[PDB]
Amino acid sequence: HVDNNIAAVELAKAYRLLNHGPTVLVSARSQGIDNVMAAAWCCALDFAPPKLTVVLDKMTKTREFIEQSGMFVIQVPTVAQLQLTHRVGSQSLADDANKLLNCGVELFEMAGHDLPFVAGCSAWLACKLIPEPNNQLQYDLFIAEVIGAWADTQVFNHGHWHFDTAPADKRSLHYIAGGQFYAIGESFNAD
Amino acid sequence: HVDNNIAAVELAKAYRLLNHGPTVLVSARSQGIDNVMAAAWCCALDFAPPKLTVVLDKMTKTREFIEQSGMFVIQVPTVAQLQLTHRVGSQSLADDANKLLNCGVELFEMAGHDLPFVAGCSAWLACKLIPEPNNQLQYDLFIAEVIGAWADTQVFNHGHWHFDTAPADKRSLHYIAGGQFYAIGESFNAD
Ligand SMILES: Cc1cc2nc3c(=O)[nH]c(=O)nc-3n(C[C@H](O)[C@H](O)[C@H](O)COP(=O)(O)O)c2cc1C
Ligand SMILES: Cc1cc2nc3c(=O)[nH]c(=O)nc-3n(C[C@H](O)[C@H](O)[C@H](O)COP(=O)(O)O)c2cc1C
Repeated sequence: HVDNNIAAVELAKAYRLLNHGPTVLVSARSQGIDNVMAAAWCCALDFAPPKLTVVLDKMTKTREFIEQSGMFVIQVPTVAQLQLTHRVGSQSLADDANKLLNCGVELFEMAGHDLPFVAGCSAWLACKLIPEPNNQLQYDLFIAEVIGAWADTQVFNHGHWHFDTAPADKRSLHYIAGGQFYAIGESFNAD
Repeated sequence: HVDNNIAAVELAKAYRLLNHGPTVLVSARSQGIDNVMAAAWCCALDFAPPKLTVVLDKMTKTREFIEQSGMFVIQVPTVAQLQLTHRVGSQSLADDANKLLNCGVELFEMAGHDLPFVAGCSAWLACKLIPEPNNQLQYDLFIAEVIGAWADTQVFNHGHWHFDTAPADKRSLHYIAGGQFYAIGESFNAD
């Protein structure tokens, strides 16, 4: 089928892209080299202007890139990207310069940012690091302002997710352990 | 049916209780008064010893209790607790001393802690605040060590979730906005 239709997400609603707690892909660029890893420990931090947290282990090449550039992208992978997600979270760029081609990661650029975005995801958030030395050293905890947000309109539009009507393979992934994840499920509305 | 069977969760696996990013209930006690609120912005922070983050707005009575006592419980509500979850997140104890009875919250105590635990949840994590003045003031961001963890063995046992085999109403809730949540869904295993 046709290319996914990407639309901007009003910045004040960007937090909704992560509210259900999906496992994400973290991408970054440093000195012209791109990288992508998996992160379960990424959480919204504020609404307006949007902010988020992400925990990045000291062993990761992606953390190094973020420390050097101060910018990254958080993006929401799909069930179709199950293998990609696990692979980028099981291999380090430090061990193979061809990580991205090995993991099946296709990158693109968007909105004049000097950043890599992962093709096939449901949503993307461009992030500017707010440096916090103590948090980063003591807790591996990084805070960023979300400066731009976009999503595939078949699965997120007008400020809401539509997993129930979108193709099943666009559901978000929610990691537990090993190679095991849960896809997001059924919609419920409180009275 | 029978009472849920509660077992301790090995502390080194406690992070798995939150890995899929559920919306949680935050409970706390101060000067003998208990409170419960809803928090979507709660995320694992470390594995061993376990730690977590939670974002608590300055307007919340629960935040006050946490600041005063330095202790709280993070617990994972179920689809059966859809109304309870939305209600405790839509009403403040500051406005009605009877919040808990209004919201249908049944509390219990566990493992000699001076803490309130919410009956009917799938999992509970006892937390000790690690005070971080700047994070708490600037970002409403609270860090805690997880000192104890337990779960309903029908839905989490031997370090793994079993949503696929447990009753559907024990699935976790993943908030988006308004009264709308998604339940956790189908299990997937990477190759
Ligand atoms: C599903 C999944 C979730 C993960 N979550 C995190 C996380 O939240 N933080 C982190 O530092 N590493 C996490 N990891 C591990 C990194 O993705 C992994 O170490 C990766 O190989 C780092 O790649 P890099 O060194 O090329 O940056 C996760 C891995 C997987 C498979
Ligand atoms: C589903 C849901 C998720 C929520 N997430 C958060 C959160 O992460 N942090 C926060 O401070 N408030 C959050 N809220 C709002 C609080 O739960 C709400 O302000 C509550 O009434 C506070 O109660 P209290 O003042 O009695 O402590 C959420 C509400 C709902 C319904």
